[PDB]
Amino acid sequence: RKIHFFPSDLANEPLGDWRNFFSTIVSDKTLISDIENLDDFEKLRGNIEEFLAAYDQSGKLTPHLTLFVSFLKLLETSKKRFNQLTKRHLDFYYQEILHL
Amino acid sequence: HEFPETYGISDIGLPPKLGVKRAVLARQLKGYLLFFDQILASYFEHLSKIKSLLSLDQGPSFTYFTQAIKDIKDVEELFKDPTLLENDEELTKSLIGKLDDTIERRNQLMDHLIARFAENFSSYAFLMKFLYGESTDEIVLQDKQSFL
Amino acid sequence: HEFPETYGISDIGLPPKLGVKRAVLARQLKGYLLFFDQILASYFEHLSK
Amino acid sequence: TYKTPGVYIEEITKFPPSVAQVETAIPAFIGYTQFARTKPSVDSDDLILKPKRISSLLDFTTYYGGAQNEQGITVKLTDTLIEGAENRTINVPEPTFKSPYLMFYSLQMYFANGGGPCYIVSTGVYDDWSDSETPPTINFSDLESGLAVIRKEDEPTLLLFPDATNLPTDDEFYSLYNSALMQCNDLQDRFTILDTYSDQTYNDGVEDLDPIPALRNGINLTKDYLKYGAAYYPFVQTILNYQYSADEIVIQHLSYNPNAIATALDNLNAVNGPTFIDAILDDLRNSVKVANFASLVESVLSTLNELIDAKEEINKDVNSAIASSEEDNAIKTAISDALDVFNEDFEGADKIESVAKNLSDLLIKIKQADTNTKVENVLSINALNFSAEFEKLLTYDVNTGLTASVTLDLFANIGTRLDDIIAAVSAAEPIDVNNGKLNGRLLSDIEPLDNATYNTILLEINSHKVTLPPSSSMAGAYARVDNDRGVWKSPANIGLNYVSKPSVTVSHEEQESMNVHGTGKSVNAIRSFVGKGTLVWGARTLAGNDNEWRYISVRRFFNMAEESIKKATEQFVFEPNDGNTWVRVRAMIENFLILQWRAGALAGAKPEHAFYVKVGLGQTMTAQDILEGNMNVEIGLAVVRPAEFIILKFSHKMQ
Amino acid sequence: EQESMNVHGTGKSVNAIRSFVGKGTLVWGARTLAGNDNEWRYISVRRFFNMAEESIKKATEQFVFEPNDGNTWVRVRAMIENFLILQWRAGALAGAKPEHAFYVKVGLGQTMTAQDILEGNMNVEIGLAVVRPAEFIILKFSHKMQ
Amino acid sequence: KSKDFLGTGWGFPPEFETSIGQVKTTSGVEDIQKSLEILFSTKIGERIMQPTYGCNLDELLFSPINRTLKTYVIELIKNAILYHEPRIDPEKIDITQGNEIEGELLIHLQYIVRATNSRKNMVYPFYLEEGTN
Amino acid sequence: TLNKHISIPKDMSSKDDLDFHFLREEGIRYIKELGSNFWTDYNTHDPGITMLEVLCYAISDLGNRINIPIEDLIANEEGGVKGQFYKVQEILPSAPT
Amino acid sequence: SEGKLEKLRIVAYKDSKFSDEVENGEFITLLNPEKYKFQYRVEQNEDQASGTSSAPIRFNKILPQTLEFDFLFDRTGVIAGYEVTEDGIINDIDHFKKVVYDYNGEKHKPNYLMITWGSLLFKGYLKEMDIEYKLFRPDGTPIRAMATTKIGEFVEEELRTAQENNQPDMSHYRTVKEGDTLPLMTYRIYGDSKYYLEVAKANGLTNFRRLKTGTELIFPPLQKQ
Amino acid sequence: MITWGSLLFKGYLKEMDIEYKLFRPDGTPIRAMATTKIGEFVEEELRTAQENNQPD
Amino acid sequence: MSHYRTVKEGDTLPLMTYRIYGDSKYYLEVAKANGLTNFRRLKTGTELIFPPLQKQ
Repeated sequence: RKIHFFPSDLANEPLGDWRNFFSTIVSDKTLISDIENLDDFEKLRGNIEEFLAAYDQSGKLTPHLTLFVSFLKLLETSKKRFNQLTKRHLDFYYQEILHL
Repeated sequence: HEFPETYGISDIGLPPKLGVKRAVLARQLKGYLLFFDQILASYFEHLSKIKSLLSLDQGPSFTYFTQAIKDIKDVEELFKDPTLLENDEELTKSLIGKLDDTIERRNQLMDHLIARFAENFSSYAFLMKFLYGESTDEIVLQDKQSFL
Repeated sequence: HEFPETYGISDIGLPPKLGVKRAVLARQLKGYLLFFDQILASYFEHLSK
Repeated sequence: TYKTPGVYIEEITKFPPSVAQVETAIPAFIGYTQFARTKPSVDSDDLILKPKRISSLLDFTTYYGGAQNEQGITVKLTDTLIEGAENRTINVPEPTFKSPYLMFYSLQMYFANGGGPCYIVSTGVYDDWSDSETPPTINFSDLESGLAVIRKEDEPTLLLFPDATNLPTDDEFYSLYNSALMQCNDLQDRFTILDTYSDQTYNDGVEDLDPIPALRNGINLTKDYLKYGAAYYPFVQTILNYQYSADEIVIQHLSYNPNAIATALDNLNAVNGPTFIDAILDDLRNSVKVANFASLVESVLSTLNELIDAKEEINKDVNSAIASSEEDNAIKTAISDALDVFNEDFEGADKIESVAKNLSDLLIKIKQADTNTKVENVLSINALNFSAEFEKLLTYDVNTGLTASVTLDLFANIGTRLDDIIAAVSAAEPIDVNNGKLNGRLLSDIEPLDNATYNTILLEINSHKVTLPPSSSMAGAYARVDNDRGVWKSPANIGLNYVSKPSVTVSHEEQESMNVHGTGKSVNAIRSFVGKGTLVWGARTLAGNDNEWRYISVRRFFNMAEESIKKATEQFVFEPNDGNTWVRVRAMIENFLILQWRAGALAGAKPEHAFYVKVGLGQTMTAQDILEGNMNVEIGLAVVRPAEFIILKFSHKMQ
Repeated sequence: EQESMNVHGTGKSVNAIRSFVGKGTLVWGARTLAGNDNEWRYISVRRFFNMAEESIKKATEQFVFEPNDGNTWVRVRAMIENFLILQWRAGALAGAKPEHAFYVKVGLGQTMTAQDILEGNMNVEIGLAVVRPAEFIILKFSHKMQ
Repeated sequence: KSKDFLGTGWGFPPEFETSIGQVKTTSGVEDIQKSLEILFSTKIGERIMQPTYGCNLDELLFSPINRTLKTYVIELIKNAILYHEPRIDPEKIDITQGNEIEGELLIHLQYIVRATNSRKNMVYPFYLEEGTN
Repeated sequence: TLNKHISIPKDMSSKDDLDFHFLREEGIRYIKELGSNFWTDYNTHDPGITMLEVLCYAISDLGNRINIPIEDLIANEEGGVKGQFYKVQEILPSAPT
Repeated sequence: SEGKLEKLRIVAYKDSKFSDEVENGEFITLLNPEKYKFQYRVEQNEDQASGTSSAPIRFNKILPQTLEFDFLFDRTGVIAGYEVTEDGIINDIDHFKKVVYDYNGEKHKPNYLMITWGSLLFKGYLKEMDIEYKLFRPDGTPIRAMATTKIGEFVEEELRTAQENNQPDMSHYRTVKEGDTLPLMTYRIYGDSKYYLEVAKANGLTNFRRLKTGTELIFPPLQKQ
Repeated sequence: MITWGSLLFKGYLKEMDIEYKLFRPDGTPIRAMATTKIGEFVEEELRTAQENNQPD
Repeated sequence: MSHYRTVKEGDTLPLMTYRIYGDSKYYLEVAKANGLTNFRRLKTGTELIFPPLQKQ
């Protein structure tokens, strides 16, 4: 909702946004009518998790979502490496700074 | 910048003879690809803050971070409000916003650092409620930083 | 419909120059073959019921 | 035009044809086209009666164009319940009303079957249908004009009319072909390929006629003409698709629970409110100065465009209510009248749409006025129309700080008119028992709403194939044979490309009467053979019992040989008429003929049995011819004829 | 930007220096400051003529003080033609055979009059067809089913 | 649904629609024609882990047109197809010059679509048991 | 629920009514046992043998339809199983006692 | 440029895809050869048993190709267009040998060669060479020599399988035309008529003894294990 | 299959040599000479029918 | 053996690794031996080293 969308029949003039490209994730549109103003995502997160389960290994997603989700799954290996920094930091201090 | 010239999303643009429609379609692709770049930019940004997150002098107010992307030639047109690209702190509040549960996350970081010295501030969790109401969350985090 | 044109029992018939007698004999063969077709047709009909 | 060195990829290009050569299979095609223009990008048509040489479909498409979109495609959907579940049936029938213009399809078949360069003569360009059940018609006199035109060209050798079978009567059809046969005899160098009028018993308004008997009575010329053409039968089913436009196809919908009105009515209830039009109407009702002004104009223009789009959405839903309200036509009228009145604020009666258009054009001009003068920045408002166009929205708003003196205004009559539309539409809710959600909508429109149904419909539409008369494929086949073996080789026993099957099956009993008949008016047959596909069977002329001219290849060989000799003798036209010329003419003719003999066209063990040439006074000429200035040359030729029948015999002996 | 360097209303074209991936820096374009001209827009065409004209000029110096008559006119022609036939074989001049590549004309009633003979002038006319470069490549694709 | 080994994929200049949240796709013969447009629009070293993909037609810019050139052009085109487009067989390459003055070379490629599935064609329900090399 | 690669078996031998060659051999065996006194020429130009092969082909066709699954053989034009089966919602529940 | 006499060229390459040129590795001749010659060989297996009148001939292999031609080097001064050099033909032969013969330490082999003249385009390896020296200046500088050459043919293995588009192993589709039967079409695709009931089951056909003349069928491959 | 007049021969190519003789100035060939050697093929079902082998 | 090059404009790290080793997959070992963090953009005056592959 923060990005302009440019129709193919206008000379680079904006008309709306990208809202309609993610509308198939949420099964109850009530929860996103004003999504940019929410402070509680428990209901929304719930419906998203149902979506992800329903299409897991179904072979039925539109290609633009297929790439986006595959990308997000590949990133899980980065999370694994990144979260080991707290241990590396602690080990460094006790063994290389304090020499213990 | 990793795609070929044929795609039309690089610095040298796309030759005029190919017409407007193809130029428009290039604009549409740039929009799509920003969904992948904004996420990657966040992870790089998060590395730059490790020093602050674990600081003994003073930690940050946020636990998640983002960046403006400026090596794309038309970002001033792609974004509805270019103002945000002039200040990463405003951009963070707008794009991540509430998803960052700062009070709980800041306490977890502080408790870890305190534990490294074998100390323990658990009692502040309730003793401060006889002095202050909702305002204790801010007060307690300030006291923990001072202690370190 | 599975036999060759030479036999003369197909849709295109048999050329006139071959004479009447050969045309008659083709008629005799059609008669004979109906004894096999009526039975097969019955079995297919029985599946439909 | 290119400006930067590089490699470019283009969909449409022009090609440089340049070298002509002598060929024997060159058809002319006389009929109608989409357009007819010398210059690819001008509006004028100027090639109509100017015969032009075409090398491929790639050239035809840039001067004449493509096919006409069919108007006869119907799509029907039906919704039913099975044990509680919905089940949809899709039905797309074969069109009964088809466009009469076939030249484009005929050329595709011609080239597919091996045709080379050819001539195109247009007789005019395509016109419009009057209704979905009323196709345009063909004027006989247009084809006669085209024939008169091609008469003046020297190169063509074959005559074809791609749209002859769509003439209103058979009488006109036969007249056209008798004319062509007479022209072939007048010129002495052409051959006509003929089709029957129809492959089905056709009605002439009086009696039911059989096509082969009808063609034979139709072509009532004598041997002197019949020897210049041949006919083929039946028509062939090809693999080409019909051309159509999805936007022009209307879908009928029938269902167990009628929800068409309910949908339209719910959409209109959303329409008649503040989130659709009140907000619009409430808001709608020196270089720096130009920039500020231009911004203010754009704001108004944008607002007007939203109001215009709103009108279009209204018409799209109301029309489904009208279409679905089959019963109680009084309501159909009430709905239609309410809509018709609403539209008057946007249409020519008081055109909001042209105000928006004009403000856009004016806005560009004022922004560009800065290019050269302060004058332009004045004229654009008071000599030109910015003042005049804003007035059409509010007649004298300028009268006061708050818009006042609105002696006339184009705004907000919309409120009352929307109420009238909704009330009329609501009357249909208890009337419409059988129409579904998509009833009365366009095929392209449904694509966003539904996709499984949309794709299914397109697949069903594309299952219907084109059927054509055989003559254009034969012209292609003639070209192949002439290149592979020569003009003296028979066209029979050659397969056709892009043919699934003959339209009808012809039995042996029937086939004998096509080959041999009391009138000599033979018809060649198109037949399907097992393991081979569709072949041309037989190659006789319309003078099929004649002792000299019954075969096509014999007649075509002579036309070729005579033309070549005629050209060779032009060099002697103004020479003295005496022995020193007569001898030179003979030597030249003999050299031409000896080559044809070695090539296999002429019969005979040695030249003495193949041909002769005689020239001389006392042989072919007399004293009076010398005085008149005549020269008489006599030539005879023995030619090769084909085998049609094979007869076997067996005999035995004992070891 | 590059399109305005190659084609422009004034004809004052500018050749570009460009970097290409995997190749490095290349010279892109070879036009003159009269880039819209029908004869002199290419650098190679203008330089070829300067060369050819200088060589012929030197070759003709040997005839400067010769008598101005048919026995000289014929010798001048033969020499010029020999120079040009070599350039044609080398690939500089266009044409399937010499008759389409070049010509030389010398003579009274053709290039000279009686007054030129009296003045001491000699007029030689030469024409040349030259080879020009390809700048653009256009592709097209079409298909058939097996 | 017989011709399912030619496959389905993204259109080359990908277009995004707003009437439905989808990117347009191509199939069959349409897909083949766009593959050819891509191949001859890219240079050999432009792909990141595919260092040999594309063509060298630019080598012939600013050169005279003759028999040796035409032979070389044909070789370049045929090899690019043999390596990178498994679904077709070239039929004819026609190389001509349509302009005496303008620096234009015109190349017309004609080809035939294969009725049988190639061992190099990576289309999902087929290569698993048929893609040997 | 993904698509699988499709192929055809190579051992075309069953010794039953779907096996053309099997049927043809049995046909000839029966002919010899019953009529070898009069009919001895079993070459391929023989009308007798030609008729046998046609009939064997027809038998295979019949056998192939018999093997069509029940779901299709007893289907209704409009779908459902109304006159064929009682469904679990109808035949398993019991009145409350 | 029809009127231009084209001269034969040889270029050296570093890789088996012929895209990376050796620097200063291009030779251009000054006189064209008179003619050139090709050679083609196909080998068969011809074993037969005793008592028989003919053998079953089996294809075995296609053997590599061969090109041959001759060259002449001359710097005497009678050929129009060229100059006499101080050292004669010494630098012409030394540059010719560096391109076609000499070992390259970057690739541990001699060079890949592309030979182009007019319609000719050939890739391969040098096999044989003979050079004979004919005329000399009084101080022993050569001014004329003759060379005979033999070239083999090179195909990279990835390109061999793409040129041999080897196809009972792959999938196929046809459209039904009038006159077709199912057992005759099965024979032309598989080599045997007996698979007609498996083709009909894979297409959902019940009345396969009459085919309708617009149907597109699939023909699956045979299973391997 | 090789046919000319009375000749009819079925088989396989074994050997070929092609020599190019005349050229246009731009290197287009206009004359060439070819030598050819063909082997003979008989299918094994036809060999036993031609050798009508007949005490048995 | 060992090798050195200078970066020119238009160079990428996986294309240079392919021309030196025969494979593009060693680009992360070349970047670690030179201390590069932003290897996806090379500056056009840098001199790099290319170490040989280990043998046992």
